[PDB]
Amino acid sequence: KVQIINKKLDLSNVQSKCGSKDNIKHVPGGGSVQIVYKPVDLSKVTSKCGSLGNI
Amino acid sequence: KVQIINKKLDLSNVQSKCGSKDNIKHVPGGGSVQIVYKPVDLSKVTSKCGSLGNI
Amino acid sequence: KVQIINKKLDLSNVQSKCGSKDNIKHVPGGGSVQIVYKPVDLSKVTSKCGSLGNI
Amino acid sequence: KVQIINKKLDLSNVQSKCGSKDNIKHVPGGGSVQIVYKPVDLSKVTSKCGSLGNI
Amino acid sequence: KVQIINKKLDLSNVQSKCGSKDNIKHVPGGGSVQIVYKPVDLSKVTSKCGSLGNI
Amino acid sequence: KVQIINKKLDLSNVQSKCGSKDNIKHVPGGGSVQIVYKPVDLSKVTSKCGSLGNI
Repeated sequence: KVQIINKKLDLSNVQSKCGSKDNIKHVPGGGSVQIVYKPVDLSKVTSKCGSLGNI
Repeated sequence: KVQIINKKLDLSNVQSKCGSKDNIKHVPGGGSVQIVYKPVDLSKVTSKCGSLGNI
Repeated sequence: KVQIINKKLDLSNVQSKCGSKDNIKHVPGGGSVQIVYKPVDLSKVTSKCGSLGNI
Repeated sequence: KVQIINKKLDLSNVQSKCGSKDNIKHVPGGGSVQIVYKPVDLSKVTSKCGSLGNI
Repeated sequence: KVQIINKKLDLSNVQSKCGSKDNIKHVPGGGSVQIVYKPVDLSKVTSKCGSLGNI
Repeated sequence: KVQIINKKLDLSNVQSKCGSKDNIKHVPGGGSVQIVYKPVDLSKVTSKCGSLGNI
């Protein structure tokens, strides 16, 4: 009842200086094929909570 | 009842200076194929909480 | 009831200076094929909680 | 009497499908720095001379 | 009397499918630094001369 | 009377599928530093002269 066919795919990602700093859930997918069936996301993220960078 | 077929795939990732620092759940997938069936994400992330970088 | 077929795959990853520092759950998969069936993620990450970098 | 100084250069060339076919004197120099002092070019090129592609 | 100084250079070339076929004097120099002093070119090229591809 | 100084060079070339077929004087130099002093080129190339590919 679920049929997924990929035939004759030519995929490329080309990057020079694409650095990643201080991220949560960074998912770079340039030039990709992605097939997602019935996903559920109930995630909780709390990044920068409290007293930060004060003087 | 779930049928996934990949036939004749030409996939490439080319990177020079794509560094990763201080990340949580960093998942670079450039030029990839990804097939995800009924995923459930109930994750908890708390990165930078309390007292940080204060003077 | 699950059938997964990969035929004639030409997969490449080329990287020069793609370094990794201080990451949690860093999963590089450039130019890859990944097939994931009914994944459940219940993870907890707490990285930098408390008193850090204060003066 | 000739002084050439290059200081703090950040040069990049990034290309995906830039193929080269049937050329004479093809000199791609994207993102380059090039300094040429008193050049002389007396070259001769004859590419496609005579009887070609006739029916 | 000729002084050439290169200091602090960050040079990159990143390419995926940049193929070369049937070329004469193909000189790809992407992201390069090139310093050429008093060059003389007296080259002769004759590529495809005579009777070619006729029916 | 000629002084050439290279200091702190970070040079990179990254290539996946950059193939070479049937070329004459193919000189790839991506991300390179090249310093050429008083070059003289007297080359002769004759590649495909005569009777070729006729029917």
